[PDB]
Amino acid sequence: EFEFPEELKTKLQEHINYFPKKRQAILLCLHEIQNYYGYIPPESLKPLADMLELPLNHVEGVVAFYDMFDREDKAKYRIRVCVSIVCHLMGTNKLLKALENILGIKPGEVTPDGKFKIVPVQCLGACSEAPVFMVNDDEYKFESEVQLNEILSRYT
Amino acid sequence: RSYPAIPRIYAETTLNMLLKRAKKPRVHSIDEYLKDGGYQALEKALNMSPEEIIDWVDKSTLRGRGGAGFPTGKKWKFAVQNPGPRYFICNADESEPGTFKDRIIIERDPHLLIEGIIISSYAIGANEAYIYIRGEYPAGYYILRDAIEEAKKKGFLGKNILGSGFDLEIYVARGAGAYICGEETALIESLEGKRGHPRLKPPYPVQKGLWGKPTVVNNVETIANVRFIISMGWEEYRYIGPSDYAGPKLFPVSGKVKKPGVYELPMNTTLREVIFKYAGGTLGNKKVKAVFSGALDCFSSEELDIPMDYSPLGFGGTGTVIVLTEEDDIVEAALKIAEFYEHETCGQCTPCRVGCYEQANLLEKIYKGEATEQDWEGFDFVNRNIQPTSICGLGAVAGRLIRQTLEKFPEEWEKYRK
Ligand SMILES: Cc1cc2nc3c(=O)[nH]c(=O)nc-3n(C[C@H](O)[C@H](O)[C@H](O)COP(=O)(O)O)c2cc1C
Ligand code: SF4
Ligand code: FES
Ligand code: NA
Ligand code: NA
Repeated sequence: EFEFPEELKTKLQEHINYFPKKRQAILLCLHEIQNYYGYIPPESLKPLADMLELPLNHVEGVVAFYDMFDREDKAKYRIRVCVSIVCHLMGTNKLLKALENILGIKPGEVTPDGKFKIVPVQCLGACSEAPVFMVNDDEYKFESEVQLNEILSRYT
Repeated sequence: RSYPAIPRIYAETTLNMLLKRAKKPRVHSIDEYLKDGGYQALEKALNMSPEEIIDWVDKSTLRGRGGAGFPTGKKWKFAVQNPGPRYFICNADESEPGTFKDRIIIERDPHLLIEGIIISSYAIGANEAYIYIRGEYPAGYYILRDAIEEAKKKGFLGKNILGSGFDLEIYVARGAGAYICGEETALIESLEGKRGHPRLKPPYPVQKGLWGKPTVVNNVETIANVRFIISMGWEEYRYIGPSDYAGPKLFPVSGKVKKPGVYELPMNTTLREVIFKYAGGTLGNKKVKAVFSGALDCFSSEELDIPMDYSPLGFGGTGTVIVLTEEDDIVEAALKIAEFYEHETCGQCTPCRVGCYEQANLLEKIYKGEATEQDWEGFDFVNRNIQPTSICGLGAVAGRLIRQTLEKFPEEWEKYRK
Protein backbone atom coordinates (compact mmCIF):
# COMPACT_ATOMS: atom_id res chain seq x y z
CA GLU A 1 0.00 0.00 0.00
CA PHE A 2 2.88 2.36 0.88
CA GLU A 3 5.35 2.79 -2.00
CA PHE A 4 8.58 4.74 -2.44
CA PRO A 5 8.50 7.65 -4.95
CA GLU A 6 10.47 6.53 -8.01
CA GLU A 7 13.28 9.05 -7.47
CA LEU A 8 13.81 7.76 -3.92
CA LYS A 9 13.47 4.12 -5.02
CA THR A 10 16.17 4.79 -7.63
CA LYS A 11 18.52 6.10 -4.93
CA LEU A 12 17.81 3.13 -2.60
CA GLN A 13 18.59 0.80 -5.52
CA GLU A 14 21.98 2.55 -6.05
CA HIS A 15 22.86 1.85 -2.41
CA ILE A 16 21.66 -1.76 -2.61
CA ASN A 17 23.76 -2.29 -5.78
CA TYR A 18 26.85 -0.61 -4.26
CA PHE A 19 28.12 -3.24 -1.79
CA PRO A 20 28.79 -6.91 -2.75
CA LYS A 21 25.73 -8.05 -0.75
CA LYS A 22 22.38 -6.24 -0.69
CA ARG A 23 21.95 -6.39 3.09
CA GLN A 24 25.12 -4.37 3.62
CA ALA A 25 23.23 -1.30 2.32
CA ILE A 26 20.70 -1.17 5.19
CA LEU A 27 22.15 1.89 7.00
CA LEU A 28 22.75 3.88 3.78
CA CYS A 29 19.14 3.13 2.82
CA LEU A 30 17.78 4.24 6.20
CA HIS A 31 19.82 7.48 6.02
CA GLU A 32 18.37 8.08 2.55
CA ILE A 33 14.79 7.49 3.73
CA GLN A 34 15.26 9.79 6.76
CA ASN A 35 16.75 12.47 4.50
CA TYR A 36 13.77 12.22 2.14
CA TYR A 37 10.91 12.20 4.66
CA GLY A 38 12.41 14.06 7.65
CA TYR A 39 12.04 10.86 9.72
CA ILE A 40 11.73 7.07 9.18
CA PRO A 41 8.05 6.31 8.34
CA PRO A 42 7.03 2.98 10.02
CA GLU A 43 5.32 2.00 6.75
CA SER A 44 8.63 2.37 4.85
CA LEU A 45 10.30 -0.60 6.53
CA LYS A 46 8.34 -3.47 4.95
CA PRO A 47 9.17 -2.23 1.38
CA LEU A 48 12.79 -1.64 2.43
CA ALA A 49 12.90 -5.12 3.95
CA ASP A 50 11.80 -6.54 0.56
CA MET A 51 14.51 -4.68 -1.41
CA LEU A 52 17.21 -5.82 1.05
CA GLU A 53 15.88 -9.40 1.04
CA LEU A 54 15.66 -9.26 4.85
CA PRO A 55 12.82 -10.10 7.30
CA LEU A 56 10.92 -6.99 8.45
CA ASN A 57 11.84 -7.88 12.04
CA HIS A 58 15.52 -7.47 11.12
CA VAL A 59 14.95 -4.00 9.64
CA GLU A 60 12.87 -2.92 12.64
CA GLY A 61 15.58 -4.12 15.04
CA VAL A 62 18.20 -2.10 13.15
CA VAL A 63 16.15 1.13 13.16
CA ALA A 64 15.60 0.75 16.92
CA PHE A 65 19.31 0.13 17.65
CA TYR A 66 20.85 3.08 15.76
CA ASP A 67 20.30 6.44 17.51
CA MET A 68 20.45 8.69 14.42
CA PHE A 69 17.13 7.28 13.11
CA ASP A 70 13.81 8.71 14.30
CA ARG A 71 10.48 6.96 13.66
CA GLU A 72 8.44 9.43 15.73
CA ASP A 73 8.99 13.05 14.67
CA LYS A 74 9.16 14.63 11.22
CA ALA A 75 11.57 17.57 11.06
CA LYS A 76 12.96 19.46 8.07
CA TYR A 77 16.11 20.34 10.02
CA ARG A 78 17.61 18.35 12.89
CA ILE A 79 19.66 20.54 15.23
CA ARG A 80 21.97 18.02 16.86
CA VAL A 81 23.45 19.48 20.05
CA CYS A 82 26.39 17.76 21.71
CA VAL A 83 25.75 17.15 25.42
CA SER A 84 28.96 15.19 26.19
CA ILE A 85 31.77 16.21 28.55
CA VAL A 86 33.76 18.75 26.50
CA CYS A 87 30.78 20.66 25.09
CA HIS A 88 29.21 20.66 28.55
CA LEU A 89 32.38 22.18 30.01
CA MET A 90 32.60 24.84 27.31
CA GLY A 91 28.92 25.84 27.22
CA THR A 92 26.27 23.39 25.90
CA ASN A 93 23.85 25.12 28.29
CA LYS A 94 24.43 28.52 26.64
CA LEU A 95 23.78 26.97 23.24
CA LEU A 96 20.54 25.38 24.49
CA LYS A 97 19.44 28.65 26.10
CA ALA A 98 20.13 30.54 22.86
CA LEU A 99 18.18 27.86 20.94
CA GLU A 100 15.19 28.20 23.27
CA ASN A 101 15.38 32.01 22.93
CA ILE A 102 15.40 31.85 19.11
CA LEU A 103 13.17 28.84 18.35
CA GLY A 104 11.07 28.44 21.53
CA ILE A 105 11.91 24.72 21.99
CA LYS A 106 14.04 22.46 24.22
CA PRO A 107 15.91 19.17 23.52
CA GLY A 108 13.60 16.50 22.09
CA GLU A 109 11.02 19.07 20.91
CA VAL A 110 9.96 19.99 17.36
CA THR A 111 8.81 23.52 16.48
CA PRO A 112 5.05 23.68 15.61
CA ASP A 113 5.73 24.24 11.89
CA GLY A 114 7.82 21.03 11.83
CA LYS A 115 10.87 23.05 10.76
CA PHE A 116 13.38 22.38 13.56
CA LYS A 117 13.90 19.58 16.06
CA ILE A 118 16.57 19.77 18.77
CA VAL A 119 18.34 16.42 19.16
CA PRO A 120 20.73 15.93 22.11
CA VAL A 121 23.67 13.81 20.91
CA GLN A 122 26.87 12.31 22.27
CA CYS A 123 30.31 13.67 21.30
CA LEU A 124 30.32 14.77 17.65
CA GLY A 125 34.11 14.55 17.33
CA ALA A 126 34.72 18.32 17.14
CA CYS A 127 35.56 18.92 20.80
CA SER A 128 38.17 21.63 20.15
CA GLU A 129 35.29 23.68 18.71
CA ALA A 130 33.03 23.09 21.72
CA PRO A 131 30.17 23.71 22.05
CA VAL A 132 29.29 21.95 18.80
CA PHE A 133 26.01 21.56 16.93
CA MET A 134 24.85 20.32 13.56
CA VAL A 135 22.00 21.51 11.35
CA ASN A 136 21.28 18.40 9.28
CA ASP A 137 24.71 17.64 7.77
CA ASP A 138 26.28 21.07 8.43
CA GLU A 139 28.36 21.40 11.59
CA TYR A 140 29.27 24.52 13.57
CA LYS A 141 30.86 25.93 16.68
CA PHE A 142 28.41 27.95 18.79
CA GLU A 143 29.82 31.40 19.60
CA SER A 144 26.79 33.45 20.72
CA GLU A 145 23.05 33.94 20.25
CA VAL A 146 23.54 36.66 17.59
CA GLN A 147 25.84 34.34 15.64
CA LEU A 148 23.52 31.35 16.03
CA ASN A 149 20.53 33.38 14.89
CA GLU A 150 22.36 34.27 11.65
CA ILE A 151 23.35 30.63 11.02
CA LEU A 152 19.78 29.41 11.53
CA SER A 153 18.41 32.09 9.19
CA ARG A 154 20.19 30.25 6.34
CA TYR A 155 17.73 27.33 6.78
CA THR A 156 14.33 28.21 5.28
CA ARG B 1 31.37 19.80 -5.50
CA SER B 2 30.51 21.47 -2.21
CA TYR B 3 30.50 19.59 1.07
CA PRO B 4 28.58 20.25 4.33
CA ALA B 5 30.04 22.84 6.70
CA ILE B 6 32.87 21.64 8.97
CA PRO B 7 34.28 23.75 11.85
CA ARG B 8 37.93 24.61 11.17
CA ILE B 9 39.78 22.65 13.85
CA TYR B 10 43.26 24.09 14.55
CA ALA B 11 46.11 21.75 13.59
CA GLU B 12 49.84 22.06 14.28
CA THR B 13 52.81 19.79 13.57
CA THR B 14 56.48 19.59 14.53
CA LEU B 15 57.01 16.62 12.17
CA ASN B 16 55.16 17.64 8.99
CA MET B 17 53.98 14.12 8.13
CA LEU B 18 50.33 13.24 8.80
CA LEU B 19 49.49 16.97 8.95
CA LYS B 20 51.75 18.13 6.10
CA ARG B 21 48.56 19.03 4.20
CA ALA B 22 45.93 18.52 6.92
CA LYS B 23 47.40 21.43 8.94
CA LYS B 24 45.46 23.57 6.44
CA PRO B 25 41.67 23.26 6.97
CA ARG B 26 40.46 22.35 3.48
CA VAL B 27 40.11 19.36 1.12
CA HIS B 28 43.37 18.51 -0.68
CA SER B 29 42.41 16.76 -3.90
CA ILE B 30 44.42 14.25 -5.88
CA ASP B 31 46.43 16.73 -7.99
CA GLU B 32 47.69 18.50 -4.85
CA TYR B 33 48.44 15.12 -3.26
CA LEU B 34 50.37 13.94 -6.34
CA LYS B 35 52.49 17.13 -6.37
CA ASP B 36 54.04 16.13 -3.01
CA GLY B 37 54.90 12.57 -4.17
CA GLY B 38 51.44 11.16 -3.37
CA TYR B 39 50.81 7.55 -4.49
CA GLN B 40 54.55 6.95 -5.08
CA ALA B 41 54.72 4.80 -1.94
CA LEU B 42 51.91 2.71 -3.45
CA GLU B 43 53.85 2.35 -6.71
CA LYS B 44 56.89 1.25 -4.68
CA ALA B 45 54.80 -1.19 -2.60
CA LEU B 46 53.37 -2.84 -5.73
CA ASN B 47 56.97 -3.60 -6.75
CA MET B 48 57.55 -5.30 -3.38
CA SER B 49 56.27 -8.65 -2.11
CA PRO B 50 53.41 -8.55 0.44
CA GLU B 51 55.74 -10.36 2.84
CA GLU B 52 58.35 -7.59 2.51
CA ILE B 53 55.78 -4.86 3.22
CA ILE B 54 54.55 -6.74 6.28
CA ASP B 55 58.19 -7.01 7.44
CA TRP B 56 58.81 -3.26 7.07
CA VAL B 57 55.61 -2.39 8.89
CA ASP B 58 56.62 -4.83 11.65
CA LYS B 59 60.15 -3.42 11.96
CA SER B 60 58.78 0.17 11.99
CA THR B 61 57.25 -0.55 15.45
CA LEU B 62 53.95 0.99 14.27
CA ARG B 63 51.25 0.23 16.86
CA GLY B 64 47.46 0.55 16.54
CA ARG B 65 46.28 4.15 17.05
CA GLY B 66 42.68 3.17 17.85
CA GLY B 67 43.32 2.65 21.56
CA ALA B 68 44.62 -0.88 22.16
CA GLY B 69 48.13 -0.31 20.71
CA PHE B 70 48.44 -3.76 19.10
CA PRO B 71 51.56 -4.01 16.83
CA THR B 72 50.31 -3.49 13.28
CA GLY B 73 52.78 -5.72 11.40
CA LYS B 74 52.11 -8.59 13.81
CA LYS B 75 48.37 -8.19 13.21
CA TRP B 76 48.87 -8.38 9.44
CA LYS B 77 51.16 -11.38 9.80
CA PHE B 78 48.47 -13.20 11.79
CA ALA B 79 45.86 -12.56 9.09
CA VAL B 80 48.03 -13.92 6.25
CA GLN B 81 48.68 -17.22 8.09
CA ASN B 82 44.96 -17.93 7.45
CA PRO B 83 43.53 -18.92 4.01
CA GLY B 84 41.88 -16.19 1.94
CA PRO B 85 39.93 -14.45 0.77
CA ARG B 86 40.78 -11.70 3.28
CA TYR B 87 39.24 -8.28 3.98
CA PHE B 88 40.75 -4.98 5.01
CA ILE B 89 38.72 -2.49 7.07
CA CYS B 90 39.55 1.13 7.91
CA ASN B 91 37.93 2.06 11.23
CA ALA B 92 36.70 5.66 10.92
CA ASP B 93 34.07 5.41 13.65
CA GLU B 94 35.90 7.90 15.98
CA SER B 95 33.19 8.57 18.61
CA GLU B 96 35.06 8.65 21.92
CA PRO B 97 34.62 11.95 23.86
CA GLY B 98 37.47 14.35 23.16
CA THR B 99 38.64 12.44 20.09
CA PHE B 100 38.73 14.28 16.73
CA LYS B 101 42.16 13.35 15.33
CA ASP B 102 40.97 10.96 12.57
CA ARG B 103 38.50 13.34 10.95
CA ILE B 104 41.16 15.90 10.02
CA ILE B 105 42.98 13.28 7.93
CA ILE B 106 39.72 12.11 6.36
CA GLU B 107 38.38 15.59 5.62
CA ARG B 108 41.60 17.34 4.58
CA ASP B 109 44.02 14.70 3.21
CA PRO B 110 41.81 11.75 2.20
CA HIS B 111 44.43 10.45 -0.26
CA LEU B 112 46.91 9.84 2.57
CA LEU B 113 44.38 7.42 4.05
CA ILE B 114 43.41 5.91 0.69
CA GLU B 115 47.03 5.30 -0.28
CA GLY B 116 47.56 3.55 3.07
CA ILE B 117 44.45 1.40 2.57
CA ILE B 118 45.63 0.22 -0.86
CA ILE B 119 49.13 -0.67 0.39
CA SER B 120 47.72 -2.41 3.49
CA SER B 121 45.18 -4.33 1.36
CA TYR B 122 47.91 -5.48 -1.01
CA ALA B 123 50.08 -6.55 1.94
CA ILE B 124 47.37 -8.91 3.29
CA GLY B 125 46.01 -9.99 -0.13
CA ALA B 126 42.62 -8.30 0.33
CA ASN B 127 40.79 -7.38 -2.91
CA GLU B 128 37.87 -5.82 -1.02
CA ALA B 129 38.35 -3.09 1.57
CA TYR B 130 35.98 -0.92 3.56
CA ILE B 131 35.97 2.40 5.31
CA TYR B 132 33.41 2.45 8.13
CA ILE B 133 32.78 6.10 8.96
CA ARG B 134 30.49 7.28 11.72
CA GLY B 135 27.18 8.68 10.51
CA GLU B 136 27.83 12.05 12.24
CA TYR B 137 30.73 12.65 9.77
CA PRO B 138 28.67 13.30 6.60
CA ALA B 139 31.27 15.62 5.07
CA GLY B 140 34.01 13.03 5.56
CA TYR B 141 31.78 10.44 3.85
CA TYR B 142 31.21 12.57 0.73
CA ILE B 143 34.87 13.68 0.71
CA LEU B 144 36.02 10.03 0.82
CA ARG B 145 33.58 8.89 -1.90
CA ASP B 146 34.88 11.66 -4.17
CA ALA B 147 38.54 10.90 -3.36
CA ILE B 148 38.02 7.20 -4.13
CA GLU B 149 36.58 8.22 -7.51
CA GLU B 150 39.64 10.45 -8.11
CA ALA B 151 41.96 7.54 -7.28
CA LYS B 152 40.05 5.22 -9.65
CA LYS B 153 40.34 7.73 -12.50
CA LYS B 154 44.13 7.88 -11.96
CA GLY B 155 44.38 4.06 -11.99
CA PHE B 156 45.19 3.52 -8.28
CA LEU B 157 42.03 1.44 -7.71
CA GLY B 158 40.14 -1.10 -9.81
CA LYS B 159 41.45 -4.18 -11.60
CA ASN B 160 45.10 -4.82 -12.35
CA ILE B 161 46.26 -1.67 -10.59
CA LEU B 162 49.22 -0.19 -12.52
CA GLY B 163 49.83 -3.52 -14.28
CA SER B 164 50.49 -5.28 -10.95
CA GLY B 165 47.72 -7.89 -11.26
CA PHE B 166 46.38 -6.65 -7.90
CA ASP B 167 42.66 -5.79 -7.81
CA LEU B 168 41.02 -3.56 -5.18
CA GLU B 169 37.67 -1.88 -4.52
CA ILE B 170 37.16 0.34 -1.45
CA TYR B 171 33.55 0.58 -0.22
CA VAL B 172 32.47 3.37 2.13
CA ALA B 173 29.96 2.39 4.81
CA ARG B 174 28.26 4.77 7.24
CA GLY B 175 27.45 4.28 10.90
CA ALA B 176 24.16 5.50 12.37
CA GLY B 177 24.81 6.70 15.93
CA ALA B 178 26.38 3.88 17.95
CA TYR B 179 29.77 4.33 19.67
CA ILE B 180 29.94 0.55 20.03
CA CYS B 181 30.31 0.19 16.24
CA GLY B 182 33.91 1.37 16.73
CA GLU B 183 34.61 -1.93 18.49
CA GLU B 184 36.04 -3.99 15.65
CA THR B 185 33.70 -7.03 15.93
CA ALA B 186 30.58 -4.84 16.26
CA LEU B 187 31.84 -2.81 13.30
CA ILE B 188 31.95 -6.04 11.26
CA GLU B 189 28.43 -6.93 12.42
CA SER B 190 27.31 -3.49 11.18
CA LEU B 191 29.08 -4.06 7.84
CA GLU B 192 27.10 -7.33 7.58
CA GLY B 193 23.92 -5.26 7.88
CA LYS B 194 23.13 -6.06 11.52
CA ARG B 195 22.99 -4.35 14.90
CA GLY B 196 26.39 -3.43 16.34
CA HIS B 197 26.76 -6.26 18.82
CA PRO B 198 30.34 -7.23 19.76
CA ARG B 199 31.25 -10.87 19.26
CA LEU B 200 32.94 -13.11 21.84
CA LYS B 201 36.70 -13.10 21.25
CA PRO B 202 38.56 -15.20 20.44
CA PRO B 203 38.26 -15.77 17.57
CA TYR B 204 39.89 -12.48 16.60
CA PRO B 205 38.85 -10.90 13.27
CA VAL B 206 42.21 -11.87 11.71
CA GLN B 207 41.03 -15.50 11.99
CA LYS B 208 37.26 -15.01 11.58
CA GLY B 209 35.90 -11.56 10.70
CA LEU B 210 33.71 -10.28 7.86
CA TRP B 211 31.68 -13.22 6.52
CA GLY B 212 33.85 -15.42 8.78
CA LYS B 213 37.00 -14.69 6.74
CA PRO B 214 40.38 -13.29 7.91
CA THR B 215 39.84 -9.55 8.39
CA VAL B 216 42.27 -6.82 9.39
CA VAL B 217 40.72 -3.81 11.11
CA ASN B 218 42.98 -0.76 11.53
CA ASN B 219 42.32 2.76 12.74
CA VAL B 220 42.46 5.73 10.31
CA GLU B 221 45.56 7.16 12.00
CA THR B 222 47.34 3.79 11.97
CA ILE B 223 46.76 3.46 8.22
CA ALA B 224 47.88 7.04 7.57
CA ASN B 225 51.39 5.99 8.71
CA VAL B 226 51.81 3.27 6.07
CA ARG B 227 52.76 5.63 3.20
CA PHE B 228 55.64 6.99 5.30
CA ILE B 229 56.97 3.58 6.30
CA ILE B 230 57.17 2.53 2.64
CA SER B 231 58.45 5.93 1.43
CA MET B 232 61.18 6.47 4.04
CA GLY B 233 61.89 2.85 4.91
CA TRP B 234 61.45 1.41 8.40
CA GLU B 235 64.91 2.52 9.61
CA GLU B 236 64.27 6.22 8.94
CA TYR B 237 60.71 5.92 10.30
CA ARG B 238 62.10 4.48 13.53
CA TYR B 239 64.32 7.58 13.87
CA ILE B 240 61.17 9.71 14.38
CA GLY B 241 60.80 10.27 18.13
CA PRO B 242 62.11 7.72 20.71
CA SER B 243 63.32 4.42 19.22
CA ASP B 244 60.84 2.26 21.21
CA TYR B 245 57.69 4.34 20.54
CA ALA B 246 58.63 5.72 17.15
CA GLY B 247 56.66 7.69 14.62
CA PRO B 248 54.34 10.71 14.51
CA LYS B 249 51.29 10.76 16.78
CA LEU B 250 48.18 12.96 16.62
CA PHE B 251 46.98 14.49 19.90
CA PRO B 252 43.43 15.97 19.94
CA VAL B 253 43.53 18.51 22.76
CA SER B 254 40.36 20.16 24.08
CA GLY B 255 38.77 21.78 27.12
CA LYS B 256 40.43 24.55 29.11
CA VAL B 257 43.47 25.23 26.91
CA LYS B 258 44.17 28.38 24.90
CA LYS B 259 44.83 26.55 21.60
CA PRO B 260 42.47 23.51 21.36
CA GLY B 261 43.18 21.44 18.25
CA VAL B 262 45.15 18.51 16.87
CA TYR B 263 48.91 18.34 17.45
CA GLU B 264 51.29 16.12 15.48
CA LEU B 265 54.11 15.43 17.91
CA PRO B 266 56.60 12.64 18.80
CA MET B 267 55.65 10.33 21.68
CA ASN B 268 58.49 11.48 23.95
CA THR B 269 56.53 14.73 24.41
CA THR B 270 55.18 14.95 27.99
CA LEU B 271 51.54 15.65 28.87
CA ARG B 272 52.73 18.91 30.48
CA GLU B 273 54.43 19.92 27.21
CA VAL B 274 51.29 19.11 25.20
CA ILE B 275 49.27 21.46 27.39
CA PHE B 276 51.77 24.27 28.10
CA LYS B 277 54.35 24.17 25.30
CA TYR B 278 52.07 23.33 22.36
CA ALA B 279 48.45 24.12 23.33
CA GLY B 280 49.30 27.55 24.82
CA GLY B 281 48.59 26.72 28.47
CA THR B 282 45.27 26.97 30.28
CA LEU B 283 42.41 29.39 29.81
CA GLY B 284 42.92 32.27 32.25
CA ASN B 285 46.23 30.66 33.30
CA LYS B 286 44.20 28.68 35.84
CA LYS B 287 45.75 25.60 37.45
CA VAL B 288 45.25 22.23 35.79
CA LYS B 289 43.04 20.02 37.96
CA ALA B 290 42.68 16.93 35.77
CA VAL B 291 43.20 15.57 32.30
CA PHE B 292 40.62 13.14 30.94
CA SER B 293 42.10 10.69 28.46
CA GLY B 294 38.88 10.67 26.47
CA ALA B 295 36.41 8.60 28.52
CA LEU B 296 39.11 6.13 29.68
CA ASP B 297 41.45 7.62 32.31
CA CYS B 298 41.71 10.65 34.61
CA PHE B 299 45.17 12.01 35.33
CA SER B 300 45.75 14.48 38.18
CA SER B 301 47.98 17.57 38.11
CA GLU B 302 50.61 15.42 39.85
CA GLU B 303 50.78 13.23 36.73
CA LEU B 304 51.63 15.79 34.02
CA ASP B 305 55.27 14.78 33.54
CA ILE B 306 54.41 11.45 31.89
CA PRO B 307 55.37 10.64 28.25
CA MET B 308 52.64 10.52 25.59
CA ASP B 309 53.65 6.98 24.64
CA TYR B 310 52.41 3.38 25.01
CA SER B 311 54.78 2.67 27.95
CA PRO B 312 53.40 1.36 31.32
CA LEU B 313 53.78 4.78 33.00
CA GLY B 314 52.83 6.64 29.81
CA PHE B 315 49.59 8.37 28.85
CA GLY B 316 48.57 5.66 26.38
CA GLY B 317 44.99 5.53 25.08
CA THR B 318 44.53 7.43 21.79
CA GLY B 319 46.41 10.51 23.06
CA THR B 320 43.09 12.33 23.68
CA VAL B 321 43.68 15.26 26.06
CA ILE B 322 40.70 16.97 27.72
CA VAL B 323 41.92 19.63 30.19
CA LEU B 324 39.93 20.58 33.32
CA THR B 325 41.08 23.47 35.52
CA GLU B 326 40.74 24.36 39.18
CA GLU B 327 37.13 25.58 39.08
CA ASP B 328 35.75 22.56 37.15
CA ASP B 329 33.57 20.32 39.32
CA ILE B 330 34.99 16.78 39.11
CA VAL B 331 31.67 15.17 40.06
CA GLU B 332 29.80 17.09 37.34
CA ALA B 333 32.45 15.91 34.88
CA ALA B 334 32.21 12.31 36.12
CA LEU B 335 28.43 12.43 35.57
CA LYS B 336 29.06 13.37 31.93
CA ILE B 337 31.29 10.32 31.50
CA ALA B 338 28.70 8.09 33.20
CA GLU B 339 26.04 9.48 30.82
CA PHE B 340 28.23 8.55 27.83
CA TYR B 341 28.52 4.89 28.89
CA GLU B 342 24.81 4.75 29.76
CA HIS B 343 24.05 5.88 26.19
CA GLU B 344 26.49 3.49 24.47
CA THR B 345 26.27 0.06 26.18
CA CYS B 346 24.79 -2.33 23.60
CA GLY B 347 23.04 -4.28 26.40
CA GLN B 348 24.23 -7.83 25.53
CA CYS B 349 25.97 -8.40 28.86
CA THR B 350 23.91 -8.00 32.03
CA PRO B 351 26.41 -6.21 34.38
CA CYS B 352 27.34 -3.81 31.56
CA ARG B 353 23.69 -3.21 30.59
CA VAL B 354 22.49 -2.64 34.16
CA GLY B 355 25.75 -1.16 35.48
CA CYS B 356 26.12 1.62 32.86
CA TYR B 357 22.49 2.62 33.43
CA GLU B 358 22.67 2.54 37.24
CA GLN B 359 26.05 4.29 37.38
CA ALA B 360 24.57 7.30 35.57
CA ASN B 361 21.17 7.18 37.29
CA LEU B 362 22.69 7.13 40.79
CA LEU B 363 25.47 9.61 40.01
CA GLU B 364 22.79 12.04 38.79
CA LYS B 365 21.00 11.63 42.13
CA ILE B 366 24.30 12.26 43.91
CA TYR B 367 25.06 15.35 41.82
CA LYS B 368 21.60 16.81 42.45
CA GLY B 369 21.78 16.19 46.22
CA GLU B 370 18.90 13.68 46.09
CA ALA B 371 20.87 10.50 46.85
CA THR B 372 20.02 8.34 49.86
CA GLU B 373 22.76 6.60 51.84
CA GLN B 374 21.75 3.42 49.98
CA ASP B 375 22.15 5.28 46.68
CA TRP B 376 25.72 6.25 47.64
CA GLU B 377 26.64 2.67 48.61
CA GLY B 378 24.87 1.36 45.48
CA PHE B 379 26.77 3.78 43.24
CA ASP B 380 30.09 2.57 44.67
CA PHE B 381 29.07 -1.08 44.22
CA VAL B 382 27.79 -0.64 40.66
CA ASN B 383 30.88 1.34 39.62
CA ARG B 384 32.99 -1.65 40.66
CA ASN B 385 30.73 -4.25 39.00
CA ILE B 386 30.18 -3.21 35.36
CA GLN B 387 33.01 -5.41 34.02
CA PRO B 388 31.97 -8.99 35.09
CA THR B 389 31.04 -11.27 32.12
CA SER B 390 31.66 -8.40 29.66
CA ILE B 391 32.62 -9.56 26.18
CA CYS B 392 34.08 -6.22 24.97
CA GLY B 393 36.21 -3.34 26.28
CA LEU B 394 33.26 -0.98 26.97
CA GLY B 395 32.10 -3.01 29.99
CA ALA B 396 35.71 -3.35 31.14
CA VAL B 397 36.28 0.45 31.25
CA ALA B 398 32.84 1.99 31.90
CA GLY B 399 33.73 2.54 35.57
CA ARG B 400 37.48 3.15 35.18
CA LEU B 401 37.74 6.96 34.85
CA ILE B 402 35.04 7.51 37.46
CA ARG B 403 36.82 5.24 39.94
CA GLN B 404 40.03 7.21 39.28
CA THR B 405 38.21 10.47 40.18
CA LEU B 406 37.00 8.83 43.39
CA GLU B 407 40.58 7.89 44.32
CA LYS B 408 42.30 11.08 43.15
CA PHE B 409 39.72 13.68 44.29
CA PRO B 410 38.21 12.21 47.51
CA GLU B 411 37.69 15.62 49.14
CA GLU B 412 35.40 16.80 46.29
CA TRP B 413 33.35 13.59 46.34
CA GLU B 414 33.09 13.76 50.16
CA LYS B 415 31.49 17.22 49.80
CA TYR B 416 28.64 15.63 47.81
CA ARG B 417 28.19 12.83 50.39
CA LYS B 418 28.05 15.32 53.29
C1 LIG C 1 33.82 0.36 22.79
C2 LIG C 1 34.96 0.45 21.81
C3 LIG C 1 34.99 1.48 20.88
C4 LIG C 1 36.04 1.59 19.97
N1 LIG C 1 36.07 2.65 19.04
C5 LIG C 1 37.06 2.74 18.12
C6 LIG C 1 37.00 3.78 17.11
O1 LIG C 1 36.14 4.65 17.01
N2 LIG C 1 38.02 3.71 16.18
C7 LIG C 1 39.03 2.78 16.13
O2 LIG C 1 39.84 2.75 15.21
N3 LIG C 1 39.03 1.84 17.13
C8 LIG C 1 38.08 1.80 18.11
N4 LIG C 1 38.13 0.77 19.03
C9 LIG C 1 39.23 -0.22 18.99
C10 LIG C 1 38.95 -1.26 17.90
O3 LIG C 1 38.16 -2.33 18.41
C11 LIG C 1 40.27 -1.81 17.33
O4 LIG C 1 41.19 -2.18 18.35
C12 LIG C 1 40.99 -0.90 16.33
O5 LIG C 1 40.12 -0.35 15.34
C13 LIG C 1 42.12 -1.68 15.68
O6 LIG C 1 42.91 -0.82 14.81
P1 LIG C 1 44.37 -0.37 15.33
O7 LIG C 1 45.12 -1.64 15.65
O8 LIG C 1 44.91 0.37 14.11
O9 LIG C 1 44.16 0.52 16.53
C14 LIG C 1 37.08 0.65 19.99
C15 LIG C 1 37.05 -0.38 20.91
C16 LIG C 1 36.01 -0.49 21.83
C17 LIG C 1 36.09 -1.55 22.90
S1 SF4 D 1 30.54 -5.23 27.46
FE1 SF4 D 1 28.75 -3.80 27.22
S2 SF4 D 1 29.06 -2.80 25.21
FE2 SF4 D 1 30.47 -4.67 25.23
S3 SF4 D 1 29.23 -6.38 24.31
FE3 SF4 D 1 28.81 -6.43 26.54
S4 SF4 D 1 26.93 -5.10 26.86
FE4 SF4 D 1 27.75 -4.65 24.78
S1 FES E 1 32.23 16.61 23.58
FE1 FES E 1 31.02 17.72 22.11
S2 FES E 1 32.02 17.37 20.17
FE2 FES E 1 33.14 16.12 21.61
NA1 NA F 1 64.74 -4.28 0.42
NA1 NA G 1 28.86 4.81 14.75
